[PDB]
Amino acid sequence: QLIKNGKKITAFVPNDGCLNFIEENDEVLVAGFGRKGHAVGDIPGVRFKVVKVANVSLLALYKGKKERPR
Amino acid sequence: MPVARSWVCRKTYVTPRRPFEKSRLDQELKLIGEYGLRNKREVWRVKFTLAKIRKAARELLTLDEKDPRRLFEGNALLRRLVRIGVLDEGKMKLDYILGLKIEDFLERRLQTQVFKLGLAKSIHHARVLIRQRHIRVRKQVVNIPSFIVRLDSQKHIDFSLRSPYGGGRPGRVKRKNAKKGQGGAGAG
Amino acid sequence: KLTRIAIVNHDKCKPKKCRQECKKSCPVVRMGKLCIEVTPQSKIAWISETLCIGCGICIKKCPFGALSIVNLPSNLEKETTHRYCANAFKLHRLPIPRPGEVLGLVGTNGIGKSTALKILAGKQKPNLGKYDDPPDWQEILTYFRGSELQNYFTKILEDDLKAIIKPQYVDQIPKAAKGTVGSILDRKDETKTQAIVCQQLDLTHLKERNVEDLSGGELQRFACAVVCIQKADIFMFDEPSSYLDVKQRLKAAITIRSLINPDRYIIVVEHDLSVLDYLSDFICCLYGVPSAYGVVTMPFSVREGINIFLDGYVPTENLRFRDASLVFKVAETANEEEVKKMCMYKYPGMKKKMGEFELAIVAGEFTDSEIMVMLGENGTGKTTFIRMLAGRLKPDEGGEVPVLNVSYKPQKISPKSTGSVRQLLHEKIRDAYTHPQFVTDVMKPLQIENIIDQEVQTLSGGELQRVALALCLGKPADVYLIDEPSAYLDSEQRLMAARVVKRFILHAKKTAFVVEHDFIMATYLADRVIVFDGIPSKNTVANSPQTLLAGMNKFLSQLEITFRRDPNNYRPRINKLNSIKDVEQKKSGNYFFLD
Amino acid sequence: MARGPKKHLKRVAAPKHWMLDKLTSVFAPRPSTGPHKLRECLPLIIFLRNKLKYALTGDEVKKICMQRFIKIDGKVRADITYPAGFMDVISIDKTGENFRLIYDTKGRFAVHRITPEEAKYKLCKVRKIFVGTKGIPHLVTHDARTIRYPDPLIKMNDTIQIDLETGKITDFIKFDTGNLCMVTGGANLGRIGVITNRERHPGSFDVVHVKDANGNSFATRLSNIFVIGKGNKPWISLPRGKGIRLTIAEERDKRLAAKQSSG
Amino acid sequence: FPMKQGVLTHGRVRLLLSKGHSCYRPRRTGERKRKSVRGCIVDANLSVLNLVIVKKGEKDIPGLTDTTVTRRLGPKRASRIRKLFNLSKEDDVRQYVVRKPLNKEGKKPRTKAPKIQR
RNA sequence: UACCUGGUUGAUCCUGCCAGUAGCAUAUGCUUGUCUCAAAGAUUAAGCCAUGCAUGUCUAAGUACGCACGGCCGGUACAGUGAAACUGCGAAUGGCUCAUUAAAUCAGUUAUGGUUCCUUUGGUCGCUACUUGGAUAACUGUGGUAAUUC
RNA sequence: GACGACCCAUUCGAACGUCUGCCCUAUCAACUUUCGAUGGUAGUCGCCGUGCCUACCAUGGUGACCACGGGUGACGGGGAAUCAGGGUUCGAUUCCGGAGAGGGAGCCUGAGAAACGGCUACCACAUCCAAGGAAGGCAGCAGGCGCGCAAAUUACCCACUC
RNA sequence: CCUUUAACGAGGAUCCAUUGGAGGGCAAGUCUGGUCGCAGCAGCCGCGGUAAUUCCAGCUCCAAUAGCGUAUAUUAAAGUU
Ligand SMILES: [Mg+2]
Ligand SMILES: [Mg+2]
Ligand SMILES: [Mg+2]
Ligand SMILES: [Mg+2]
Ligand SMILES: [Mg+2]
Ligand SMILES: [Mg+2]
Ligand SMILES: [Mg+2]
Ligand SMILES: [Mg+2]
Ligand SMILES: [Mg+2]
Ligand SMILES: [Mg+2]
Ligand SMILES: [Mg+2]
Ligand SMILES: [Mg+2]
Ligand SMILES: [Mg+2]
Ligand SMILES: [Mg+2]
Ligand SMILES: [Mg+2]
Ligand SMILES: [Mg+2]
Ligand SMILES: [Mg+2]
Ligand SMILES: [Mg+2]
Ligand SMILES: [Mg+2]
Ligand SMILES: [Mg+2]
Ligand SMILES: [Mg+2]
Ligand SMILES: [Mg+2]
Ligand SMILES: [Mg+2]
Ligand SMILES: [Mg+2]
Ligand SMILES: [Mg+2]
Ligand SMILES: [Mg+2]
Ligand SMILES: [Mg+2]
Ligand SMILES: [Mg+2]
Ligand SMILES: [Mg+2]
Ligand SMILES: [Mg+2]
Ligand SMILES: [Mg+2]
Ligand SMILES: [Mg+2]
Ligand SMILES: [Mg+2]
Ligand SMILES: [Mg+2]
Ligand SMILES: [Mg+2]
Ligand SMILES: [Mg+2]
Ligand SMILES: [Mg+2]
Ligand SMILES: [Mg+2]
Ligand SMILES: [Mg+2]
Ligand SMILES: [Mg+2]
Ligand SMILES: [Mg+2]
Ligand SMILES: [Mg+2]
Ligand SMILES: [Mg+2]
Ligand SMILES: [Mg+2]
Ligand SMILES: [Mg+2]
Ligand SMILES: [Mg+2]
Ligand SMILES: [Mg+2]
Ligand SMILES: [Mg+2]
Ligand SMILES: [Mg+2]
Ligand SMILES: [Mg+2]
Ligand SMILES: [Mg+2]
Ligand SMILES: [Mg+2]
Ligand SMILES: [Mg+2]
Ligand SMILES: [Mg+2]
Ligand SMILES: [Mg+2]
Ligand SMILES: [Mg+2]
Ligand SMILES: [Mg+2]
Ligand SMILES: [Mg+2]
Ligand SMILES: [Mg+2]
Ligand SMILES: [Mg+2]
Ligand SMILES: [Mg+2]
Repeated sequence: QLIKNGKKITAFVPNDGCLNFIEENDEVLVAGFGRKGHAVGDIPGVRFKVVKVANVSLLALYKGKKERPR
Repeated sequence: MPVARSWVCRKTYVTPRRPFEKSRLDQELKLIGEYGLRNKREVWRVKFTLAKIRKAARELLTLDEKDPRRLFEGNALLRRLVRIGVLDEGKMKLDYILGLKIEDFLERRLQTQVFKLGLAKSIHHARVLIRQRHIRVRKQVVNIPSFIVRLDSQKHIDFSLRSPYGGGRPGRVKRKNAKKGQGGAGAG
Repeated sequence: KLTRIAIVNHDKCKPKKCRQECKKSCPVVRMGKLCIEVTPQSKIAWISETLCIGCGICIKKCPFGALSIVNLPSNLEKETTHRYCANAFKLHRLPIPRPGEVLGLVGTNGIGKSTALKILAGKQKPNLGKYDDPPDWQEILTYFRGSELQNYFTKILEDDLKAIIKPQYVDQIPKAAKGTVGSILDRKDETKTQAIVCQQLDLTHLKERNVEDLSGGELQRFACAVVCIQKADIFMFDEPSSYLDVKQRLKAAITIRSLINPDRYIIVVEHDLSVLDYLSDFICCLYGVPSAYGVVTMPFSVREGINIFLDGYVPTENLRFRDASLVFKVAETANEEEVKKMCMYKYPGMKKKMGEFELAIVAGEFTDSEIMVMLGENGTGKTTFIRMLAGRLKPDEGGEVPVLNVSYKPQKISPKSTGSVRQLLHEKIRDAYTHPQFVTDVMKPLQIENIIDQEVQTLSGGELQRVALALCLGKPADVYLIDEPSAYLDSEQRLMAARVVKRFILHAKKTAFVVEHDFIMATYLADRVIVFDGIPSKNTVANSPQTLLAGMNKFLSQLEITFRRDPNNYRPRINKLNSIKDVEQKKSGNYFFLD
Repeated sequence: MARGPKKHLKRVAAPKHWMLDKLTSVFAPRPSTGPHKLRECLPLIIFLRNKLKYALTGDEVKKICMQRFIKIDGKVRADITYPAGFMDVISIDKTGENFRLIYDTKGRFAVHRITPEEAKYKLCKVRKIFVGTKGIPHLVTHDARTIRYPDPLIKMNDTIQIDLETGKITDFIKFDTGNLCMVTGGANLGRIGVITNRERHPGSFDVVHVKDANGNSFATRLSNIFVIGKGNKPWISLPRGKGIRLTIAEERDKRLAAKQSSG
Repeated sequence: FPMKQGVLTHGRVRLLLSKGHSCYRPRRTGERKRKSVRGCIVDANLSVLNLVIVKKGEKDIPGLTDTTVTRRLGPKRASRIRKLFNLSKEDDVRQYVVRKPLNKEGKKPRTKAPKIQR
C-alpha cells in the first residue's frame, strides 16, 4: 500500500529466495517493470518490482554485500 | 544567484549506433593496436573531428564559386589543415578534403612522431615516455600523448633537459642501487 | 531511524459524523493487529503508542484535521561527539556558545550536562565517539569544518580565550585544596573584584571564618566567589544553587549576571524553580535516556525554552516524552486515622554555643504521629540542632535524649563503602520487604538497577543520596533525622522521594524531622513548622512549632519574598520584590495561595 | 519589483563596444546620468584601466581621479563613471597628452592622441532651434549644451565648432550635398564620405546616402549623419585608416604582408 | 501607559499617533502607529502624578525649595546675548559671553564658551 | 552515416503492431586512483519556521560649552580630535520565487502634436540689513509598568 | 569653491496607445446591456488621451476567418535536446519583461510605493503574561520540521566587480 | 588546491578495476558440478517434467571501461499522423 496515494498495488520480488528478506509491515521502494504500463512475461497482472526493502538494496541483500539493519 | 562563471562546455565524441557489429569492432581494434590507444573513445574523438571537418567542406562545396563566404572560409580551412600535415599544398582545394582518412589525424599525434622519429623502441614505449615527462617540444616539456604536432614544430621534439635520457641526474632507482655499493656493500 | 508515531488530539474528533475512515484503513488493522480503537461512539478515537508503523496513511484520509505525526526519541548514531567510555552513555552534538549573554541548560539528572561542560572547556577532547584511536586536533577541526566549532576550538587551543570552570560537588574541594582564612582569596587573583564579590555574596565574615569553619552552602558561595574573581574569558557554573538561601539564590544570580557585558562566553546548568529566568538569556533543552544517551537541542528564549521544557514537552521541530505538568501535587488527597495514644516528646529551651553561634530554643509540643517541617536561612544552625539530639553537645543542661531509635542522614555526602555499595547493603538487608515504599521510590528514573551493583566512588550523587535515604529508612529506627534530602536531585525525583517518604512513614503514624531549603516538598509535607529568625554570625532563635501559614509567613516576610501560583500548571514563580502584586501580597502578608 | 529607477548594470547586458570580458564579475560600471546616452557613452573608468592601462583596479581609478588630474572639455571631472562620448576631448595635464573620442572603423572608440594646439575646440551637431522669452533665439547641441544668440543661418543637422573656455560658436558647416560626414549609428558606424544625396519620406526617418573614397556607397538614416568637414577636407584630425571599412578578404592580406605578429 | 492632553475620559483608549503628537517617537520618516494612552481625567486608579509648583507659600518645604539653582548653560545666538545684558546695537557682543568654568581631578582648570552664531 | 533486426504460418507473400536499437534528463543500484571546470529544496506543500546575519551614511565646506581626550593661555566668530543628538540623503536598486495570468503578460514595429521626471550636464538669476523671532534634542535631575528599539 | 533654488532643455526612465504574432477543447453556438455593454454632447476626476465615472440621448459591438464559456503538472521571450530535407518535444532556472511577499483590503512619506527588512483593519496561524496587556511574517543568506522517488555548511572576507 | 622543488616511496601473492552478459535479435562456451515444470530466468520468441548451450555455481570467454546496470518522461527509428 503506497505512502502518498494510499492505494494498493501488487509487486514482484526479483531473485531466487529473496522473499525471506521481506518481513511484514516494513517499507519498500517499488519501481517499474519494463513495458511502461503492462504486465511483463508469464505473470498475470503484476506491473511493478521491488528494489529496496529497508533502505538496503535487494541486489546487496542477496549478493552478501550488506545485511539487514536488524 | 547571478555568478561570474562560464557554463559553456561540449562533448567530443559520438557512440556508434550498432553496438555489436563485427565489421566495426575488428577495424577499431586494429586501429587501437597499430597506434597504442586506450579505449574506443580515443578513436571516436578522431572520427568526430574528421566528420565535422567533412560537414564544413561539404556545405562550402554546395555554395557557388566566387562567393565571398566560400572563398574566405575555404582558404581558412585548407590553411588550417595544411598547417598540421594532413593535406598537401599541391592539392589546396576543397574537393580534396573529402578524400582524407581517419589515419592521417592519428598519424600526427605526438605518440606517433616520438616513435616514428626514432626516440622510442615501440609505439607503446613512446606513450610511456611522453607520460613520464621525458620529452620536450620547443623549450617546453609536454605530458599529453594526444598532442597534435604542427607542421614546422616537427623537428623540435627531443629528450628533456632535466631527464636521465640526456643530461640529467640519474633517477631514484639508479641512485638507490649505486648507494647499495656504498651503504649496502661497503658497511652494510 | 527516527520512530514516527500518529497522535489524535483534536477540536471535536467526531466518531458520529465521519464514519471512521480513521480506522477503516490503517495498514496494521488490515493485517489483524489493532492499531486504532474506535467504532460509532461518543468520544476520542484511541490509538496505540507503538502499533502504527509511522505509515502516515492514518492522516491523509481523516475528513477533519484529527490525526498528526510526532517523532519518538531513538538512538540514531548520527552526530555522536563522545562516549563516556566505550559501550557507555552516548553524547550527541554540543550547543553553540553565543557570547555577550548567559547560555543556560536544563534537563533531568544524568543526561550529558557535565560531560558537555567538560568538553566545551577543553578539559575533555572529543573522540568522535570511537572506542579506539581517539583523534588529535587535525581530524577534530575537520569533523566540524563549515561550523562555528571550527573557529571556537582554535581560540581555546591557542588559549586566546583560556577557559575556567566551577565544580559539580561542594564536599570535594575543601579537602583537595589547602589555604588559611582570607589569605587564599587575597593571593588568588585580585583585590578589586575580590572586594566586590566578597560583599555582594555576603561572605565578608570569611576574613576570619576559616575554610574548615564554613558549611557546604558557604562552600558553594566560596567556589562561586573564587571562579568569579579568577581571570579568564569563558565561564561555566555546574549546579550553582545547590544548598543556598532562597534569597541568596537570586544574589548568586545577580553576582554572576554582573559579568555578562565584556564579550565573555558563559554557560550555566541548574535544576531551577524560579531562579534562572534572571540568570540566563537563551535556553537549550536536553532530551534522551539517563546514562544511556543524551541529545542537545537548538537555542530558545528564556520563557519559550522553560515552557517547551514543561508547558507540554514538544520542541518546535520534533518530540520527547518526559517532564509533563506536575510541578505541584494537585492530587489533594490525604487520609489516615486519629488515635488518642499520642506521645508529646517535648524539650527545654536550652541555649548552646560552639565558638560563635547563639542559637536559642523555645519548647515545642513534638509528637509521634506526623512529620514536623523546619524552615530557616542557611548558616543559622538548623543542622547542629538534630546533630546535638543525635548524642552530641548539651544533653545535660536539658536536651531531650532520643526516646525512639535514631536514623541519621548526614548532609556531607561521603559513605565509606569501597568496593561496591552491595556490601554496604549488608549492614542492612533488602529482604524485609519487596513493596511500593521501596519500588516506587528507588525505581522511577530507570529501575532500582543502577544502584545495587556499582562502586560508590564513581556515583551520580542523586542515586547515592537515594541509597543513603534507603539505608536511613532501612536501619532499625523510628526518629528519622534529615538534612536537605532534596539536594542533588531533579524536580520530579525530588517530589517522588518527598511524597513516597511522607506516605511510607505516615502508614505507621511515625516520627521524622525534615530540613528543607526548597518549597514543593516543604509544602506537601506539612501541618506544623518551626522557623529560624535572626541573622547569622551573632544570634538565632528556633521559634516554637506553629501552623503552616503563619510560620512560613514569619519566614518569607523575614526573607522578603512573595510567590505566585499560575493556575494552568500550578506553577510557582517569584514576584520581583517590587510589583503591583508585591504590594498587595506584602500588605496582606499572603505569600501562599490556593491552600 | 521595479518601482523606481534602476542603478546597477549587469556585465552581459552592457554595451558591446565597451569590449568587456566575461569572467571578471557579474556587474559593469553603469555610466552615471550625463549629457551622452547610456549606450553611446564611454565611462571614465573604462578609459583609464581597460584602454590606457594607467590604473589596475577600480580603486586606482578613484584615486587617480580624485587628485584632479583629468579634464573633460576643460572642466575637471571627479566622477569616475562620467559619460564621455563622441566629440569629447580628455586632457591629462600631469602627463601632457590629449585625446579625441572618435569611432574607429569597426564601430568602437579608440585612443586618438591629438596635438595640444587642436584640443581647444570641439564640434557639435545642432539638434533644436527655438525662440526663448523676449525673442531670444537658442540652440541645443548633441551633448546638451545651450547656446544663446546664435547666427540666424545655422539650422538643424548642421555642425558648429565651439571653444571650450567660452562656448560661443566660431564656425559652422551646413548640411547639404557634397560635404564630408562621419556616420554614428547602426551598421555603418565610423565610416566617412561625401553626403551625395538625401531622400525625404515625410513623417518617417528620412534616409541619406554616402560615398567613400573608393566608390563604396552606403545609405543610413539622417539622424545618424554627423558632418565633420566642408568638403573632402575634414576639420578635426582623423584616426589611422580614416573610416575606409576594408573587407575581411583585405584585412587578412594586410595582416599577412605586414606580418604584424611582434614588434 | 501615560496620559496626554485632550482625550477627555478617565478610561484608557487606543489612538493612531504620528509625528508631532506626544507619547510617541517615530522610527521612520512618514510613519504612524496605534498605541494605548490614558484619558486626561485624574482618579485613584493611577500610580504616579507629576505636579509642578506655580505659587509658593510661606513655609519652605524641607527638601525641595531650600537648595540653590545651578549655573545652567549660557546663550549662543548673538541677539539672545544682546537681549540678556540689555546691550546697545554697537556694544561689543564679544567679551560678555558666559565663560563656563571647568574643574576636574586631572589637568589644569579651564574656561570654555560657545561659538557665537549670527 | 538519408540504415533497420526478432515475433501470427506446416511453409509463403502481406497489413499490422509489440520487442530490440541510439541520444537526452530526473531518480536509484554496484564501484571508484589523478587533474581542470561546475549543476545542486524547481517538480510534492506560493506548507510552517527556533537562532544569528542580510542598510546604512562626515567632508576644508549644516548645528560642537560631553572634561571624553586635549596645548602653552587665550575662545577676545572660535583651535584641535570628537562620542551623542538635531539636520540632509538612501532605504522604490539589489536578492528570492513562479502562485496568478491565453490578445492578458511578452516580442518585433511605431506615437506622445496626449503626460510626469530625484539626479547629472548646459542655460536662466536686478520689480534690523554691519543681519529679525520662539522652541526643541543630546546633557542634568525625578520617574511608571512583569514585559517592548515603551 | 561647497550648498540651496524658479523655469527651460538634456539624461535615467516611467506611463498610456497603433499594426502583426498563442497550447487543447463544439460532450462550449450564439454572447454583450443602466448591476456600461458599442457610440454622441457637456462635465467630474486624473500626470495627460479615454465610459475612467456621473446626467441626458441613440441601439448598438462581437461570431463558422471559431465569438463567448471551460481546461492548462501555462509566467512570455533570448534559448535547449534530437535532427538528410521537412519537423517533434522542452524553456521553474544566472540575460531581458511581468507578477507576489500567509489571503483579501486601505494608506502615510516621497521625484519615485498601492512598499510589506513600512503602517492600519478583517480572515487563518503562532509566541510572551503578574491575565491588565504586548508582539509577528525566511518564496534574502545558513539552519530546522514537514512533504516526497527527489536537492549542500547555522564557515571566511570586503581583497576583486560594482 | 594546481603548478615549481629538496628527502623518502614498486617486483606483481601488490601501490590488487569494476559493471552486466555467453540460444536468437546481439559480440562470447553444443565445458564440468547441482536442481528436476520445483527453485528460478526471460524487455520479445522462449528455457526447467533426472542427459538444461537459457536456472544455481566453478572455469573460460565477450562488451564498455574509471565507469556500467535499472525505473520513468521525451526525441530519431515512424513514409506507424
Ligand atoms: Mg504591574
Ligand atoms: Mg527588483
Ligand atoms: Mg510589490
Ligand atoms: Mg554610477
Ligand atoms: Mg583645558
Ligand atoms: Mg552661522
Ligand atoms: Mg493468424
Ligand atoms: Mg510455428
Ligand atoms: Mg520500443
Ligand atoms: Mg549505453
Ligand atoms: Mg573552483
Ligand atoms: Mg543542468
Ligand atoms: Mg517549494
Ligand atoms: Mg528571526
Ligand atoms: Mg570634523
Ligand atoms: Mg570644527
Ligand atoms: Mg537621521
Ligand atoms: Mg529618499
Ligand atoms: Mg535558493
Ligand atoms: Mg496577479
Ligand atoms: Mg480563456
Ligand atoms: Mg481561463
Ligand atoms: Mg495586442
Ligand atoms: Mg518593446
Ligand atoms: Mg507592445
Ligand atoms: Mg542624491
Ligand atoms: Mg543646474
Ligand atoms: Mg462622450
Ligand atoms: Mg470628455
Ligand atoms: Mg443585439
Ligand atoms: Mg449583429
Ligand atoms: Mg475565451
Ligand atoms: Mg511554457
Ligand atoms: Mg502556474
Ligand atoms: Mg535541423
Ligand atoms: Mg523562463
Ligand atoms: Mg511549478
Ligand atoms: Mg531556484
Ligand atoms: Mg527575472
Ligand atoms: Mg518594455
Ligand atoms: Mg510561506
Ligand atoms: Mg525623497
Ligand atoms: Mg502590500
Ligand atoms: Mg523588499
Ligand atoms: Mg514593521
Ligand atoms: Mg501587526
Ligand atoms: Mg523577510
Ligand atoms: Mg532559506
Ligand atoms: Mg524522508
Ligand atoms: Mg539529486
Ligand atoms: Mg530530504
Ligand atoms: Mg568592495
Ligand atoms: Mg563476471
Ligand atoms: Mg543471466
Ligand atoms: Mg553459466
Ligand atoms: Mg542473446
Ligand atoms: Mg554470435
Ligand atoms: Mg539426478
Ligand atoms: Mg544434469
Ligand atoms: Mg549440465
Ligand atoms: Mg518519435
